[PDB]
Amino acid sequence: EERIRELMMPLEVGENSFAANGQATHGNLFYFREYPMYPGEYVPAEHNTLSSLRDELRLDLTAQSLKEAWMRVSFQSVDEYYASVDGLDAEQIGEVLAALFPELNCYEAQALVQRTLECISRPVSAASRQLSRTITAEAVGLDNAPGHYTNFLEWMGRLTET
Amino acid sequence: GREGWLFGQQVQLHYHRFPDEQLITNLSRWRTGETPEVYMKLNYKNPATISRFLTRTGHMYPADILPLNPEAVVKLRVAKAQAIRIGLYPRFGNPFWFRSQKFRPKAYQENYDPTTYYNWVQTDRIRRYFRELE
Amino acid sequence: VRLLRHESSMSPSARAFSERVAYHLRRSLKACPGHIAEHIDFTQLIIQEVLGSRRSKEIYIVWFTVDPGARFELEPRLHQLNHWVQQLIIKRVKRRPHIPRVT
Amino acid sequence: VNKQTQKYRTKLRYRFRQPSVVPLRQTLQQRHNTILEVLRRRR
Amino acid sequence: ATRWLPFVSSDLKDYLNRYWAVMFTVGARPIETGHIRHYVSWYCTRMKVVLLDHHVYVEPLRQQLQEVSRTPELPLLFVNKKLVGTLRDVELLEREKKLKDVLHFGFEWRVGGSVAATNGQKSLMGALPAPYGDAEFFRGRYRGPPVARPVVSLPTLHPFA
Amino acid sequence: DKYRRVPMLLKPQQGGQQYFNHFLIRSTNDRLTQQDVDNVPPPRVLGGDYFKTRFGYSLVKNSEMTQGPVDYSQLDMWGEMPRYTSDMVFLYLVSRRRNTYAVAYTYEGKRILNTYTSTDNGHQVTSMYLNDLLPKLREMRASEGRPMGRGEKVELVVRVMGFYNGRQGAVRAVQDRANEFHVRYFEDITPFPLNGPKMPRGVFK
Amino acid sequence: RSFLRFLINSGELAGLGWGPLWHASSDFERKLYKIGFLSGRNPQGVVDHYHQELVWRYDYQRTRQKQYLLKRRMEGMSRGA
Amino acid sequence: VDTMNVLLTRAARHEHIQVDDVFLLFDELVALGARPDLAAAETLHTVL
Amino acid sequence: RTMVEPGGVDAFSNDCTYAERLQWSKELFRIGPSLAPWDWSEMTFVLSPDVDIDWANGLLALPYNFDGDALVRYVEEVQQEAKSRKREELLAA
Amino acid sequence: TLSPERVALRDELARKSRLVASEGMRYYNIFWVRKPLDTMEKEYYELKRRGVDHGEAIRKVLQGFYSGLAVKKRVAAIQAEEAKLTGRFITMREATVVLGVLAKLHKEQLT
Repeated sequence: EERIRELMMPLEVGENSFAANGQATHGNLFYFREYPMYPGEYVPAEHNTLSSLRDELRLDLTAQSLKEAWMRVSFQSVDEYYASVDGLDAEQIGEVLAALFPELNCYEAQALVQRTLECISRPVSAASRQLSRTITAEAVGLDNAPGHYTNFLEWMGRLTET
Repeated sequence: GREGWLFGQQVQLHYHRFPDEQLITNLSRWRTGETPEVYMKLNYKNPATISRFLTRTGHMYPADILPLNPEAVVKLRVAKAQAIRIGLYPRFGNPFWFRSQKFRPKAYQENYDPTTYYNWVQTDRIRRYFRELE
Repeated sequence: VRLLRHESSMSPSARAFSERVAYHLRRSLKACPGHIAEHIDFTQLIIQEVLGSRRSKEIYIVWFTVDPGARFELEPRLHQLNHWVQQLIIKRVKRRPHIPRVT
Repeated sequence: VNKQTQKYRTKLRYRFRQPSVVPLRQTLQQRHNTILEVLRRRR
Repeated sequence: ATRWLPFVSSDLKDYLNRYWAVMFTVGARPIETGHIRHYVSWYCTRMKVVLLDHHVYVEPLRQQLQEVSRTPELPLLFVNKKLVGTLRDVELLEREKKLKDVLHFGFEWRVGGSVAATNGQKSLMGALPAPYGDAEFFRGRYRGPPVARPVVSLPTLHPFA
Repeated sequence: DKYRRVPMLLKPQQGGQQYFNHFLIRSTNDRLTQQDVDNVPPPRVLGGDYFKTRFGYSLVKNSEMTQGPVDYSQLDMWGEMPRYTSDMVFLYLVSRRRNTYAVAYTYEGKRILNTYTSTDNGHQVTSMYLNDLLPKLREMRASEGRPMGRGEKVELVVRVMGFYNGRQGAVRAVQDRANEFHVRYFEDITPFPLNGPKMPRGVFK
Repeated sequence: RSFLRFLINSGELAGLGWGPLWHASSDFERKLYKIGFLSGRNPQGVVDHYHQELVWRYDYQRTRQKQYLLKRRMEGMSRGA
Repeated sequence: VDTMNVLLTRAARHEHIQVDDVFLLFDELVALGARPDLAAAETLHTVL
Repeated sequence: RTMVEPGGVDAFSNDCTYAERLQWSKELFRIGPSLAPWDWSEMTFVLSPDVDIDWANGLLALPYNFDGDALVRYVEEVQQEAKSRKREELLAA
Repeated sequence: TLSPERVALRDELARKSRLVASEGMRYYNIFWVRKPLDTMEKEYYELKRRGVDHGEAIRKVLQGFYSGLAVKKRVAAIQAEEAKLTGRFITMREATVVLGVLAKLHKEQLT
């Protein structure tokens, strides 16, 4: 009965349906919230966000593990800093990751290489990922230069964190 | 039964706008190579052509609404005057109006909608054609 | 609007201008521009009067339809005429306190 | 100029005129919006 | 210096090159043309409306409009030889306050983020990047004022407005 | 104020707080369901006899065969205009500020009844004209040689002039007699002005 | 439960209850719970409170249901646009 | 539970931590009136 | 075809007499302008032994003995029904 | 694009070919129309390299076009006639229409 009445239910002022609730004189006087009020109500967190956080933590911790392994095994000059060449190369990171982790996919291996390369500068560096959504390539006029766009996004996020 | 009819008639899949449209389209495509004669008819003999530029009443549209080549306007006006003189065009009114309009609604609509921009008879024709075929 | 201005609630000059405007509007309403005439269904339209303000800054043409269902076919076309109406006022009536805004 | 031409010229002059457009209605609307914003934000 | 002649051209590009803001319409869509006229006149920009019902070169201009706009929608507006779109797009630009600039100067802001949704003056609260993300896992995060909502539809004042 | 003493939480007095959680959960469930799911021409008429019975007028001519005619035909002066057949009564209703006239004419332009004479004025004049006209139509058609036939309603072309109030009343009066008068064309006759004769000064100045 | 089900549903079916105004009254479960509270499941009290249910003023269920369904429809239309 | 999520995340991403101490902090939080959540469970799972 | 452009006319499919076909063409031409105000780009006129008016499938089959006045009557009825339907819907809204 | 003289004679040839086509010939169902028109314009080019009185040259090429169209028409007639006489194979278009119309009749009889 209730599930059928849900679709039969009126929503416009018509015949035997009318807004005597002061909506015409006062307007919308009843609040209605779409968020669960923390202590009382509960709704399960979305799995897209769950997976996002889990993946970010996985990548960060793997990058730290590799950095500590490199330090176990083994200062940056101005020229090297400008060249952005770290203690390890992308090819080296890719080969070691592929050797130690067979099932890990090509895309995930590239992601691990990027994160390990970037953790030498900044561990989390989560500001650039977010700023990418606020600022777009076309807006900054840098559309067919993805490398420059990402370089600027990293620069700007790491400056914003200050 | 009749035997010349089977060899005369040919089966068509879909009807044409008019039977030679495919030939005309191919001819035009080759003429362009890819892989106005209205000033001649805008005269007192062509009531439909002169009416194509008049309002529902038989008078002139605004210049903004129906802009034209000045020679076309002069010829339109003189032709309308001469035809009305002779009595080949009503002194007040404009037949051919609906015939001239182009944005026409459908039979079951009230306004023109810009979005608009095997029948049993031919089935029986096919059936009888094949019945005679054997 | 809330009320409807009474015939006795307007100055004699505005009243005079109003009946002139009503006369000319009723006489010439079929001779509107063709691109609006071709869509206006004159069979339904009716105009009760024109009221206007004191000194006729504004004119209020009171209108309706024979069948109420035609108001929403007629209203936009009628509002596309508010310039033609002003030109008609300019052309035909000579004693006008001043050329008004049509509503 | 003949009388007919004079009258028609005046008719055209009135029919096709470019009026002086100054944004007074927009200015008043903006002032009204500012007044509402102030009334809303301050007592 | 020369007699007045109404302009006509079979090419949409001639109209774009000649007129700043040009709208193509028909007499069967008075309300949409009225709304676009309202917006343009409110922003005080010279605009030319062309009715295609009696326009000669109607089919050429119509097919050219359809191929440039990728849709049959007769009420169409053009500024700086570009397409702003139909009444829905004009209303969208009015909503996010980009129509003033697309009309006056001929460009849409690509900054990202809406300016219409504002509680007061426009500032940057909530714009800075969030460390680690996780804007959702602070269940006791600030949630804002108690927005109210209608119970029933409050019938529309006019079938057009 | 009169109610200054009551709390703001009681001014609207929100209620039903136990439904918000259920609504959130149901909305999420329905969103999941939607994601999983993701993963007018008029009627048809076929028979001629049916068309005749449904509409009251046979479509097929079903008349004398005048076959073998000339190979080219002349058009009508007014092709696009409505087809007024012989038995249509053309009634004109003219409105004015103070008065309203109503006359009825035969298809040949013959006046059937004399003229009769705001909104109520037009309504009454039209109703009286129709009441007096029906018998006159009876006698005229009988003299012609056309019996009425039981229940056969007279086919009518109604034409109105004047952008005055009386038009509404007169048309309502014509509508109220639908069972006997079948209106087929409702149209307007307000004339297109021209140079025309002089007009009174009071109109101008 | 049986007696109240009969009362409400049969009254409305015979055409003596809310009828077209059913959306103004809460659902059968809310009515059952509330009338049980108000009557202690006494028969005469159940009848009396079934009649008095015309008067209930602190039932917000239908208000919130209309609000939620209207919001859902509005967001669906906005998505469709 | 929000304090648990925050501490676990900002610790697991810290450099000089020990997994023993991450799990000890989780144990102390749950011993206090903290409700474990799927997010904290995922964090501890990735760390393990 | 030129004045009432229907997108298709089929007079030569059915085996009738040439006089009948000429008569049907004459009747269609007569109707012509009275039928003009409506778009028939979807409907296809055809000669049939009986009338059928299929608006969904865009077919319009008529016998050589068909009243053009009657057909105009029917299409005007359809137009009036559509107009009244829109008026009633707008008033209800 | 095209060179102006070429487009000019191509336009006149297109009009003349249209007239010999669906007009008096009544050959709406022509096939591979490109070959006849191109061979005719090439023949015109030869006749103009020689010098053949453009009016006479266009008359000659148009007559050749007419002969080619007629022979094409009659060869098509030969194949159609003998294919219909032999009941083993008919053609593709009637196969499409039959396989559609039988389905439509099946649906109707279902209704």
